[PDB]
Amino acid sequence: MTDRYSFSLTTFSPSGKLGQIDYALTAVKQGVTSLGIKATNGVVIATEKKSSSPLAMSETLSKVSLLTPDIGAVYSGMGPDYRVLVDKSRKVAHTSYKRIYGEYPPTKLLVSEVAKIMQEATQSGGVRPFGVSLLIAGHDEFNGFSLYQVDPSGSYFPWKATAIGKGSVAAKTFLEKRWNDELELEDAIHIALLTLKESVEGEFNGDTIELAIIGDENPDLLGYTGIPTDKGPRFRKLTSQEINDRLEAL
Amino acid sequence: GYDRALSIFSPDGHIFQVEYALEAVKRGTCAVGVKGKNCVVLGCERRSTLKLQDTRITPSKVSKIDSHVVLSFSGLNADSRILIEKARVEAQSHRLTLEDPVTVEYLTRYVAGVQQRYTQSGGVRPFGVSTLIAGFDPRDDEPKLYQTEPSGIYSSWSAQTIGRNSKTVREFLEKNYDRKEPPATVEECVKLTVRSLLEVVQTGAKNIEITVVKPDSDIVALSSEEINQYVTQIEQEKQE
Amino acid sequence: DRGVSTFSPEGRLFQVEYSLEAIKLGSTAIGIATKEGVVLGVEKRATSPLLESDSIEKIVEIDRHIGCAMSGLTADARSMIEHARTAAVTHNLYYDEDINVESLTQSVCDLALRFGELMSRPFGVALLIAGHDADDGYQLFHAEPSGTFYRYNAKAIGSGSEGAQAELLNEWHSSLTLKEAELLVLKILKQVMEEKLDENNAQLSCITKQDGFKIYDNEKTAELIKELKEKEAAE
Amino acid sequence: QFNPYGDNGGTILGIAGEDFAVLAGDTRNITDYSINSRYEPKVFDCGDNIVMSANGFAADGDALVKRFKNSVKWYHFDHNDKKLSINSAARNIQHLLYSRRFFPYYVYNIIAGLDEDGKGAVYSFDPVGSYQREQCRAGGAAASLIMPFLDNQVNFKNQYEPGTNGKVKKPLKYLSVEEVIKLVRDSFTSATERHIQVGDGLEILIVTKDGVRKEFYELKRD
Amino acid sequence: TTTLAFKFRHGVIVAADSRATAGAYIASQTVKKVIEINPYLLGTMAGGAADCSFWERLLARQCRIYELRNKERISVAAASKLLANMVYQYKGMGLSMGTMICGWDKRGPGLYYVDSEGNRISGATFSVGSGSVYAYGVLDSNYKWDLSVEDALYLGKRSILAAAHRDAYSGGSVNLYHVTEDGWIYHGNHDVGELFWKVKEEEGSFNNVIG
Amino acid sequence: MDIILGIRVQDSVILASSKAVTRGISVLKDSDDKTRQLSPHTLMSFAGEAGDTVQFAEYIQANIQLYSIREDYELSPQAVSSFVRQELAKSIRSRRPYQVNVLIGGYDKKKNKPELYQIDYLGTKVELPYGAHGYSGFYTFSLLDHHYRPDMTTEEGLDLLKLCVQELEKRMPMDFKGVIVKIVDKDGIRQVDDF
Amino acid sequence: GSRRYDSRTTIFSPEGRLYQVEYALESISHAGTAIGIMASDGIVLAAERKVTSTLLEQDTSTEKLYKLNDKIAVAVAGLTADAEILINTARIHAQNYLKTYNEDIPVEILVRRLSDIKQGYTQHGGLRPFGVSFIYAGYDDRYGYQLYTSNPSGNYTGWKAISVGANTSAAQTLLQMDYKDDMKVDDAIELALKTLSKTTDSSALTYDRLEFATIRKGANDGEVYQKIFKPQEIKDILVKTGIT
Amino acid sequence: NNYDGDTVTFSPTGRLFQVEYALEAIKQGSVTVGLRSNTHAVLVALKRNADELSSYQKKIIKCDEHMGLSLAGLAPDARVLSNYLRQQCNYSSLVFNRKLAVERAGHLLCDKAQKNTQSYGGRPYGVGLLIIGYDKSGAHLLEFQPSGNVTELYGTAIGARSQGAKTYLERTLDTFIKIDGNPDELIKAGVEAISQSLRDESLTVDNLSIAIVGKDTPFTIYDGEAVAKYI
Ligand SMILES: *[C@@](C)(CO)[C@](*)(O)[C@H](CC(C)C)NC(=O)[C@H](Cc1ccccc1)NC(=O)[C@H](CC(C)C)NC(=O)[C@H](CCc1ccccc1)NC(=O)CN1CCOCC1
Ligand SMILES: [Mg+2]
Repeated sequence: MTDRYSFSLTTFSPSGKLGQIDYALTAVKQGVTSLGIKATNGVVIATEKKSSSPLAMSETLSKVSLLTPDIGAVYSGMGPDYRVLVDKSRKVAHTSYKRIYGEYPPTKLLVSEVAKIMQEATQSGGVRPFGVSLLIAGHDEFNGFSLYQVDPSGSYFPWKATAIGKGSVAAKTFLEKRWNDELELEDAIHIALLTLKESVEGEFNGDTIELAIIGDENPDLLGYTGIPTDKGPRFRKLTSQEINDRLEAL
Repeated sequence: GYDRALSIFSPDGHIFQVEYALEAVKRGTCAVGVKGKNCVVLGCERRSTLKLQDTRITPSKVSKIDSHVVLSFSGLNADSRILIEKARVEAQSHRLTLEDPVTVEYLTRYVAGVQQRYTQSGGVRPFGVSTLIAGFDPRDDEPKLYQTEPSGIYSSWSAQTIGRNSKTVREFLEKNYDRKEPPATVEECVKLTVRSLLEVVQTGAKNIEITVVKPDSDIVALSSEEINQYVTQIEQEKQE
Repeated sequence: DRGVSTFSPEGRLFQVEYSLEAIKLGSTAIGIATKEGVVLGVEKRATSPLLESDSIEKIVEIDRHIGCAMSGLTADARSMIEHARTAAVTHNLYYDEDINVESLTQSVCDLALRFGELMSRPFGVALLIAGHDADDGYQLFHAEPSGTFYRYNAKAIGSGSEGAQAELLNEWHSSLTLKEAELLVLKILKQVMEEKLDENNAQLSCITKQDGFKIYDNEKTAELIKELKEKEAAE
Repeated sequence: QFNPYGDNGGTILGIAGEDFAVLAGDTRNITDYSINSRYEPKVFDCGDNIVMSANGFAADGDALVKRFKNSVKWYHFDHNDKKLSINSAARNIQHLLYSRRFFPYYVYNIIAGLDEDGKGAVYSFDPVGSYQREQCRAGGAAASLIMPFLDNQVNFKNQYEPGTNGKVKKPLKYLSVEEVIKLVRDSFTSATERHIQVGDGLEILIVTKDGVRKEFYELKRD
Repeated sequence: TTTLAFKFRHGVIVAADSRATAGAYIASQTVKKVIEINPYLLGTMAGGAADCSFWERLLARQCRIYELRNKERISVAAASKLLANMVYQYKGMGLSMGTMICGWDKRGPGLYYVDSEGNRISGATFSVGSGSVYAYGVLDSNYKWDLSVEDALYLGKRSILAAAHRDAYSGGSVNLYHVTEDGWIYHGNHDVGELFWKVKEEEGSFNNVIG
Repeated sequence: MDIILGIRVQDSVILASSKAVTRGISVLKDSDDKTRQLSPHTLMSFAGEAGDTVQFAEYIQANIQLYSIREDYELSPQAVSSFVRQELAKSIRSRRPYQVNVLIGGYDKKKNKPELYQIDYLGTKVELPYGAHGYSGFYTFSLLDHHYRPDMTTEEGLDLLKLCVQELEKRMPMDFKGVIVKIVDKDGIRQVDDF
Repeated sequence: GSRRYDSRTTIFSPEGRLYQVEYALESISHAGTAIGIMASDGIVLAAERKVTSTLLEQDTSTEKLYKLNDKIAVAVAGLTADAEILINTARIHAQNYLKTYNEDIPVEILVRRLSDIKQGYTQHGGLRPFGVSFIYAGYDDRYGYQLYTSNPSGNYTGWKAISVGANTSAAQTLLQMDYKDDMKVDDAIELALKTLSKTTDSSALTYDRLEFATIRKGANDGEVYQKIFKPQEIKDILVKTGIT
Repeated sequence: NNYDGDTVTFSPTGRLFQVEYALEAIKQGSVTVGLRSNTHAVLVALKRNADELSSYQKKIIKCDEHMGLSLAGLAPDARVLSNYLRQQCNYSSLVFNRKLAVERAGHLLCDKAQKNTQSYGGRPYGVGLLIIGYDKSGAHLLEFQPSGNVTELYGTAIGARSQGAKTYLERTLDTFIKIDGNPDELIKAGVEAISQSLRDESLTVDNLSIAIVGKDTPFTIYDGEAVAKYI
């Protein structure tokens, strides 16, 4: 046995292209649409819960994931790749930061660590790149609210608002017209639901849409009282009912 | 670990990777070595395709391995740094364990051995570098000039050149260099080295580097003006 | 591509057979064994007149009682010589005696097939290992990159090998003197060499019980060349 | 605390002649004040006309002999059935001993045979490989009892020629095998009287060009 | 043990006793404490017989491979340093060696003291062993540079005798060596028993002893 | 080894080191130089357990000489002293620590100032006008505290050093066989052949 | 076995070139142009962001100009993810040097170290090289202000003015024309922006498509200051030089 | 064809070509014969030279006092396998004070060769061996193929033209098996057997190599004037 693939599977072609990264980006293009919008007092991330079968319980499959109490993530592309990246991202937030500094990492540095993991899958021996693009929304004390995109290459960019996957080109155009620097969080949620309706074919309700926010601190979700400085997680996943309420005022 | 055999024999008994490494040397800038009666001179070509260069900080072509030995090269520049570092480490290791500085022959044998090792080790390619190693042994006044190449073979030379258009300058040296009476002085040795490079270089401005090594760790690099005076005198005699 | 340790349909290792082709391109080396000693001679083959020929070292001492000549990719021989010298001296450490020529040769040949995917390829050099010991007397061995070694009364390796071997077939007899063997190596080298044989482009050496392994001076070889010319002109 | 060493007693003796050599040793094996065996061989024919005896801590002695016998076997395989000379064996044994410089073989060791000129040879080893060719050597429990006797009766030490009064020494005349075996038996009979770990039996191995011969003599069993 | 060596005009003298001890018991009296590394290099032994023998024999093999690769006999300084670095690896582990590396090379006669503690010293006069302290008295008092070979050989011999007499763990016989630029020369084995009486009569020394 | 002293004056650094090497009850040598030139304007004296001292000094020497060749530039005495300290601080938590104390005397050609650093086997570094290792400072510091000025000449520094050595020779029970003295200044390193 | 699928990233071509290094350089030629200009009283680093969007958060964005320490900075051309791997290694090397010698690392030593890492990927390991070219701008007390470049081959050279990435041929010609030795920082700032403005593939050169930085002794007395320009500050210098 | 690049690849008909190519190297090798009675076992080997100046390559190797083999094919591979046998015979003696059974020696060689046929990177052994020995169950003869297959036989032959000697032994089976307590007659039958594989060349003094082991006979090799008796 032994892993005898100690050589790179991603290499430069004569034209300068890294083929496997391009092909990974093509897989991301085929994936279901997801988006993110940044407001003055929050960030929203959203996607469609594309259920593979009606017998399948789509509540058990979480496309939007908590990484830290103040950082959340959503993806487009290959689901299994995303699931393992979330596991690694959650762990690296502890091992490379929280266990050292005693606090959760700021958004940009956690993004930097995830990016590194994805870059290594693009150069290390005997592996293919991750077939996902991530959208990571988060908050921290000194940088405020922020939204980042991470690609299969490991490259990451900060966005005011953006979209990835199936109908990203049309969705990004829609967001350019609606976005301004004075948006409140509720306005951003409203715009997110409008943008996402264009890329969805079938049912459009709280059960087929997954949406989460980075906003105010939630002391009711903390689970304990007694420490003034601990005020609760800023990440919150909107319920099926909470989504439907905002679809009536749509 | 990556164990792949990159340097292997072909049906006609050739190791192509080693032979392709010699092609990288052929592409490299010209380097020349000439030993006089009491000195050795190392000449090096600088391609003038690169101007706006900062000549203060740009890596010089001739490298000191120890206070009494120098090394110039032709081929891949990045590869040469690895050999030079290894040679420098070995030079200090020899002083440390044997309480004498390396002989020029010993240092050459080490560098050549490193080059050979990279022609039959798994997962590595040969060095695309040929070197000219020159200097004087400790407490000796006999000039030493050696050459190495990617295959790992080495040998001593009265005068030798490597790199691009080395065929032309070797032709010049073969008819101009007399073994019975070598360049008696430093001037004659430098003049012959500059003359040989002028067959290939193009302009005699900032394209020629000269480094003179004398006995007892006396090593100095000539400046642009000093070299330019040689270039002037050579062509003025040529107009006849 | 294909494995480095692959057999051909004829039952030969591709790489070993290809390394033998590299040895055919090498400079000529000849060895002759007599009851008075073993003689080793080589073609230096300088690529240019500016190359100082005395730095070309194709004949090498392994121990006082064992010498060695090489042909092929000579850079590959350095680690083999190093191993041989270590093996010879190590045996002297463990057993307080000289090592048998055959045992030394066997130790060198054990390295040969240590290649795969250890070193990445076989050696591209053949060795003539000559020496003397108390048990089997004066001996000459031919060590190949296949791991095989044959003992020889006389042997030539390199570019002019098959032409030289046919000449050694006729000339060798069991009563050869050392002086006769010296002239015989010079004769056959002069025959297969491209350039004209002299003291600067050819080198002689021998191994005797009394004096041990010796590389001949250029002044000493020059006289043997002059002695050869006169005896050929004598008839 | 576990003590990996022990003392099994025993005493050995090697004497070199002009064209022969003997290696003798008692056959008694002991721990403390108990007898384990009255006949437990301690001197072995190791091949190539070499005899060997290593003991003190029996387990380490058995291992060393076993390893040297193995070394002889592999010397033949690797060097075309060449005969291992006594001087080559001695040097080989040094390296077997020093390989455990930091967990020594707790033994006295002596080998005997013939040198390459056919003359008798005896080599002596300390536990970590310091070896010496000698004419006469005793090792083990009663070594200090025997050696002074051999200095006197083999090398004629402190013996001068009558009439001269200390001016001229007794000349070093060689000894015969029969004369040597007498000194051996007298040495071990004397050692048996005054040393409690020596007794029961005496086994002698004689080495000539013809081969290796054995002789056995009883000793006191108290 | 008692061993000594000293540089002088005509090379270097090396002398040593031959006694080996195991407590109060004299195990041997025929030990060669001078090892011939090469025709131009000698090594002395003091302390652990096994240790000194093994490491100096292993050094002689290092010095030989040096000659093969370099076509040049090793220097006294390089040889002494190879030993020193070898024993330094096992420092604190229990090694017991007190050696002198004597020879003639390009810089002329050379003499280095090397021990298991880590010392490596160049010097014109050394003496190591339990009886060294007695030998130093005779050396220091009679040592010149302009000493004849005959007188130098006697000095080294007389110095060992002084130590062999007083030191209980020194004696047996004296081994002499003289190292020239043409190599070392063995100058015999001299029984102390016979040598003592001879020196007493010819020199007049040891008046306190009766004979 | 025994006594190593150092004094930084106006334009130079002076290092005085004992000559004796001792094995038990016997003086093996009386002319030992307990110093290595690390670079043309940096000198290091040393003292500690046998073997460790020379092995460490020569190891440092090799590293600084390697740096000099690689960069064609001489490291500042401060940079060298920091390198040495790290090697000793690394050593002290190793399986078998180097038992060595050093003084580093150098002339910084950039600042045109002499500099003296004292470093013990633990990796404890201190820059000083004068310093000593072992039992040396116990006898000498009172004289240095009294007589030392920072504007002293090299000749005045040597006279004060003679006074320090005279006190050592009077009150120390051990005979250290005098000292080898070396001066480090702008022109390099030299030995005072008469002291 | 696995041999079947090995691309063999570290081999010579018959012409004596390294395939992957050459193809990596081809990749870098499509990256945004980065320019470095060295003056007597400072260094300028200018670089063009690649086809941005209006929704990109520029003030918190960094894809071209990175800080290695207080004295040294780099401009990037190629794969950003690959560059960040190397940048973090260089930051660690600079701190190791500072811890060892208690002095800031000389510029060349840092450059040589990174270039040696790049070289290693071309000679052993069987991995693809880093698709990155750097422009190093830095200062130390030996050589003063220095500009270097390194590429995937691991080869590095010193410069007075240099460009990497797209349109370097055109850019280098323009720099060679207008550059002079007695030039100052303010003049060098103008030269860098003018060169980008002429070589750019975009319709017009604006503040949102640029990253800019200077290394000046224009810090209070004998010391060096790094200035990574803000979006508003790039907008002002574009008006000052007369481009917008 | 497409399935002979390495040892780890079966062909569509279930064949291992690299093993078959290794088997081919044996057929190119010089002839060697093995046969036994109830008391003794004999090896006879035709040695091969490079030319008239060269020596004749040795074919027979001793493994222990009671066991040894003859080779045909790559000689270095025989040195590796015989060295392994020497160690295994030796392990049995040192640990169990037991002479290694010839049948068990065959099982060990089989398993060592097999590992080289199932793993990537390595290669099969390119040599065939004839092992003879005398143990607690009497005389034995084994044939080793580098495919891994080991076979106990009354007699056999391997190498070039080995079919001639193998046919002779198949006829003589009933005769030579009964040659008990007569070493010279058993060798005669072996020398007569190997003679059936000769063409052009004949058995000379430095050409022939014989080895024998038996009840009160340690494994000994005969070369030179020691085999002139049987010519
Ligand atoms: C003078 C004579 C003494 O100082 C010299 O220094 C000589 C130098 C010569 C021999 C090269 N040194 C000795 O004689 C030396 C003194 C000594 C002893 C032990 C350790 C260090 C130094 N003696 C030996 O080395 C003897 C030599 C024998 C008698 C031939 N060897 C022993 O005593 C051995 C070695 C033991 C040993 C060393 C290191 C690790 C483990 C073991 N020991 C024994 O034989 C056991 N000994 C037998 C006597 O009863 C007590 C146990
Ligand atoms: Mg009793």
